[PDB]
Amino acid sequence: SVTSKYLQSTFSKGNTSHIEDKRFIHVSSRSHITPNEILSLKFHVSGSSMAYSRMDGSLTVWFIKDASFDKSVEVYIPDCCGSDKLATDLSWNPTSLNQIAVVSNSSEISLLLINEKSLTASKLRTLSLGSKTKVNTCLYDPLGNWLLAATKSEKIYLFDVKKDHSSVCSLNISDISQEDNDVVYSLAWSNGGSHIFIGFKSGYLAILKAKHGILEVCTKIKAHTGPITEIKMDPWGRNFITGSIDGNCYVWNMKSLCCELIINDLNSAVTTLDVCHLGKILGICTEDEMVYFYDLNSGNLLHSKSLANYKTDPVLKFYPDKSWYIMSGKNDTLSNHFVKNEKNLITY
Amino acid sequence: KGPKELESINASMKSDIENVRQEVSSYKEKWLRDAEIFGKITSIFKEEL
Amino acid sequence: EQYCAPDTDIRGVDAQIKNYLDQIKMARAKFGLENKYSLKERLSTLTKELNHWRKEWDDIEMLMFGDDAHSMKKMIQK
Repeated sequence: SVTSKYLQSTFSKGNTSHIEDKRFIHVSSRSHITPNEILSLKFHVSGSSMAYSRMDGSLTVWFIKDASFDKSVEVYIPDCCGSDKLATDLSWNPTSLNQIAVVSNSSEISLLLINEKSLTASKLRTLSLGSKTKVNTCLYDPLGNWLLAATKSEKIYLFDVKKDHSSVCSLNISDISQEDNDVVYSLAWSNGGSHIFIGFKSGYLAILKAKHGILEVCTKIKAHTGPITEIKMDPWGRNFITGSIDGNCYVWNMKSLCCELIINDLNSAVTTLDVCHLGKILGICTEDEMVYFYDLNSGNLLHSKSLANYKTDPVLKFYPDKSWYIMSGKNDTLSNHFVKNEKNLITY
Repeated sequence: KGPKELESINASMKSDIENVRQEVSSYKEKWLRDAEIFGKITSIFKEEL
Repeated sequence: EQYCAPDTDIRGVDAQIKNYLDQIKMARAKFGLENKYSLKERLSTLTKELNHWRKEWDDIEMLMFGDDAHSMKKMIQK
């Protein structure tokens, strides 16, 4: 019951700060409009940086140095990756401390090294592929050993990041799916780059081996009856969580690959999910503008809330180095959460 | 910090400096060759302009 | 383990413990002092030079791409 009180305190009068971004001051001036979006938001591994990209085209990055974003510098940058094209996915390159990979639904993958002394985001390199190929998702092996780029259909590329991003291998999606017109919806890496978990739209789930740089199909299981939205992994490495649009959220055992626990209070589709860095609490953002916080070990609801028709598409992410979580606010504005006197659950 | 981790990170920094020097020399040679070719081509353009 | 030995005396073993401790401190401090200064300076300088050289190479590649685009421009001219 300690975790329930902790979450309640994290939802209190204080212990909360508004992330002061461009959209925040925009709403402050125009309220005291059509909300663009938040395409994606992804931390650095060491828990001391953050990056995200709205629909306008501008990607913000913060260098966390304070709790309530007091002394946190902010490198705002205009619509990068072209003037017409906007960013859709980014990976933070766990190898170094500054590099970033960004994709813009085009045939060009941009590698930019963000600098913190100035506000200059200088394009370091651009990678290109076949002219028709339209990739939109990039990922980094959590050891910084492989890079993955995926299309909505009929292309999957793996580069070796060590040897100057030499194109290592590729694969046609129709060889992985073997169904009628499947479109990969979400990808994820295993803890320590050894396997790639892919969730198609027709419902299937595939596990590809990427040991020595040669992709191969290990297995395919008919997990869900609708498109798979998100795929997350437990940090301790014992189970991986699958959330779908048919209203189900399962947790699969890693050693044996069989369903072990099911979330049953759900009655709506899932838009995203996330699990804390301690592998203890599981946050589900359903489609009825509502968030839930479940317990991983037992599987019973321990906290609920209600978005109340503010920023229809929400986002949730748990810090990789503290028990804090960034959650969307009212009008596409981010809202930090903490307790200001508890860095981790154990200290509580 | 501990002595084992100290020696480990020292060896890692040494290897990183070595690899960085090697890659920097390689990239410098490549950029020099490409810039030489580009200047050989652009000599006529500069003479015309 | 030499403490609970049958014939050994305590004072000599305590002295050996003192010597071991001093050796550990000395080795750790020497390695740390060597690792910090010179390695940090050299790594920073080499990193800056490598970034500059990679930027120059990317500029040369951009010039080659510009020549390739000028080819298509001259083709459109016809």
